Amino acid sequence: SGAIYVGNYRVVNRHLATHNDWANLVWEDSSRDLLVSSTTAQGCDTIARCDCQTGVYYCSSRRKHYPVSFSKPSLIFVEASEYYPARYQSHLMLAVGHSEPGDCGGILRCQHGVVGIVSTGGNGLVGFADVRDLLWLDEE
Ligand SMILES: COc1ccccc1[C@@H](O)CN1C[C@@H](C(N)=O)CC1=O
Ligand SMILES: [Zn+2]
Repeated sequence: SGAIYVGNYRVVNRHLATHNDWANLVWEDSSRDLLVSSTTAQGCDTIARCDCQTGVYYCSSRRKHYPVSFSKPSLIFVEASEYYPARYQSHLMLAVGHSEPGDCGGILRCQHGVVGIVSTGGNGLVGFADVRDLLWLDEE
């Protein structure tokens, strides 16, 4: 589990969204595994606006932050899980690292701010849903 809290927005994995998220929906995209809902309180996270390929992510199944090298956002084939069939997921970045299903939501960050959230995993790989192209998270 986990979310990004920027401005009056809450960014979560679409497959982990709650009823309150769906009832206060701003935007959702199944192909990216992302959903954004509105919040009453202002958040403290800042979004990175860069092309970094190195950063640090939080792994809840280890209680640890790991430094990682990650690929550029791309269209990657992801195996079937309990939330999606086997399919292509867009705007996804891969790294070598530990991930279990419940690690979804952990933040990946670089020197500029938040880069994305854990979205996929298995066999020593971890995939992150990028949010750096979502410029509207910084306003309105
Ligand atoms: C953190 O991901 C894992 C870690 C270890 C093993 C398996 C997984 C993934 O199958 C977990 N996922 C990925 C999500 C997606 N975006 O397709 C849906 C889902 O249930
Ligand atoms: Zn950066």
